[PDB]
Amino acid sequence: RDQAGITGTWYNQLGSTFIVTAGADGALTGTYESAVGNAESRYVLTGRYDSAPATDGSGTALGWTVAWKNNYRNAHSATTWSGQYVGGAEARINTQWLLTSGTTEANAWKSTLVGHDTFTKV
Amino acid sequence: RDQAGITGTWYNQLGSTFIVTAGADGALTGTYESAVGNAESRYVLTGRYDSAPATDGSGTALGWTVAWKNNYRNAHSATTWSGQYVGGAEARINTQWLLTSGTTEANAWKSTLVGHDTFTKV
Amino acid sequence: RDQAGITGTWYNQLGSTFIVTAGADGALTGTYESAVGNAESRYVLTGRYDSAPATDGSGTALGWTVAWKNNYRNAHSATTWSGQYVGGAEARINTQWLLTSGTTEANAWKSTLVGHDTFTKV
Amino acid sequence: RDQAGITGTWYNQLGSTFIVTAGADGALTGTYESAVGNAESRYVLTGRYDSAPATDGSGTALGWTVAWKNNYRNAHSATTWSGQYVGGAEARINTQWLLTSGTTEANAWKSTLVGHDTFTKV
Ligand SMILES: O=C1N[C@H]2[C@H](CS[C@H]2CCCCNC(=O)c2ccc3c(c2)C(=O)c2ccccc2C3=O)N1
Ligand SMILES: O=C1N[C@H]2[C@H](CS[C@H]2CCCCNC(=O)c2ccc3c(c2)C(=O)c2ccccc2C3=O)N1
Ligand SMILES: O=C1N[C@H]2[C@H](CS[C@H]2CCCCNC(=O)c2ccc3c(c2)C(=O)c2ccccc2C3=O)N1
Ligand SMILES: O=C1N[C@H]2[C@H](CS[C@H]2CCCCNC(=O)c2ccc3c(c2)C(=O)c2ccccc2C3=O)N1
Repeated sequence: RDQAGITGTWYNQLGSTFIVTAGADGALTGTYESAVGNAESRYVLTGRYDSAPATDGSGTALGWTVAWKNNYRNAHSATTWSGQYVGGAEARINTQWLLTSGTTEANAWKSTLVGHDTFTKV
Repeated sequence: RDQAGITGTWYNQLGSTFIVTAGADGALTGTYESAVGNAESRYVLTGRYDSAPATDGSGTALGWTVAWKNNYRNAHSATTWSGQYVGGAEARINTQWLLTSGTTEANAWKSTLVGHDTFTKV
Repeated sequence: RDQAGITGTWYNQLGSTFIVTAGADGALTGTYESAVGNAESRYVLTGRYDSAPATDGSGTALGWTVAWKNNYRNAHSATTWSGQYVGGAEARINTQWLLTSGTTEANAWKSTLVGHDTFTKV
Repeated sequence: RDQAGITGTWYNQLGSTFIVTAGADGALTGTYESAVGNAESRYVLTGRYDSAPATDGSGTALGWTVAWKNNYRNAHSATTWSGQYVGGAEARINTQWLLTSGTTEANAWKSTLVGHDTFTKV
């Protein structure tokens, strides 16, 4: 599997830092530090990955969540990243993400941002 | 907070069943059973929620992930749901989701489905 | 085809009004009036639809765009709706949408909202 | 405005070709040729852009639609791209997109792909 390939420190195009441990069972646990937004220091993350991916050259599906509350700040929001790990000399995690803020019902139509992050080991 | 409001069994518009425990610290843990797709029985989920939401009538941001591997099937894919819990007499979890499949690099452009699920307690 | 089924006035869950003419060639032209956001009166829309859909009970794919500039306001943003028309006694257009604002490069990560609108004829 | 900056031929990361004319009034018209998918030759596109963007360094919001029917093929689907044009020496159009296929109601949950394309003039 890709437990060893996924475990470690990853960096996205914004300079954010994603530190993760992949468990043998499919668990992802770690911390996230965003270079942008209403965020400071590390936030807990948890997620899941496919611990027995296909053997045909396909990537490894995974996802995780951060709720943007820690001991320093609370942005009343959560981001989920959904994507796939691609191994090899220039390994990457290619993701799309959804960032939902708590809103009133009147403002729920503008609650959710969407974007895409690519994580590398360098 | 909404630990007690979120903890329990939820059902979406497709007939899927979302069983979750909210921890005092922001953790979400539980199981998901999809009424649709290449899925059978329960799958592990994990996520996060805002354990100290705003007090102005806003919803409570949260997200979770399921990797679609269990002891029965492996769809080589993962879904993340990002959304907000809205309390009250007809409590709901309103979500948008991203479902990424592991793909070859040539097919990565068609790796990710997007949709929206509303969960109720009934 | 669904030229006659799509042409006319549609209303979404927010109270917005979508007035459209479907051309024999796949064109969509009309106006949109949003019940929410930094918007007033009607805005031009244009789009495309599948003018020869499948005959197996599938919906009819379509999409359109509004740039949120008219003679009254300019929100420096554009929404695209992507979805499908479903005919019958309770015809609907089920959509997902992406609303991008012009931003500086530093803020591009938070440029795009995502949501979902359902349009009915009533 | 950016009528002259947007008008012309653009290429994305997949090798697709986007040929567009921007009108003084906010119109986008042209053709799209996809390097991937169930697509051959050129397809009509139409969209809208902000013809009076902010002057603070922000990008120019725009969107367009392609229904994937032409004289050669019909994929019973439509893509909308929502994004912003960024001018300068290395001008770009940064987009996110939604690709909806016509589906039966039972399959509507898996009707829509999401992705991101960056277009350059080179
Ligand atoms: O590494 C990274 N960093 C970024 C990406 C995805 S997570 C993100 C880092 C997130 C850090 C905590 N939230 C914020 O600061 C934040 C700032 C502004 C907005 C929101 C959140 C938000 O919810 C929102 C929702 C709906 C309409 C508008 C808005 C906003 O205007 N990748
Ligand atoms: O309760 C629920 N159930 C559903 C929603 C969101 S999770 C979903 C249940 C998911 C169950 C496991 N996956 C599947 O069966 C599955 C079936 C078909 C496709 C995919 C996955 C997929 O990745 C995909 C990605 C890119 C292009 C096309 C495709 C597919 O054509 N809410
Ligand atoms: O009928 C409808 N009405 C609505 C939906 C989809 S179109 C929408 C109506 C749109 C009317 C013109 N824009 C706005 O007022 C507007 C207001 C607030 C925001 C934005 C735009 C925006 O871009 C944005 C982008 C990124 C981060 C945060 C933000 C915002 O906070 N369906
Ligand atoms: O330049 C480009 N090219 C690409 C991107 C965005 S447009 C795209 C080019 C599109 C060309 C016409 N459609 C296709 O061939 C096509 C192929 C496979 C699928 C679909 C469409 C689809 O709807 C879909 C929807 C829901 C679940 C699964 C599926 C598919 O598995 N940028």
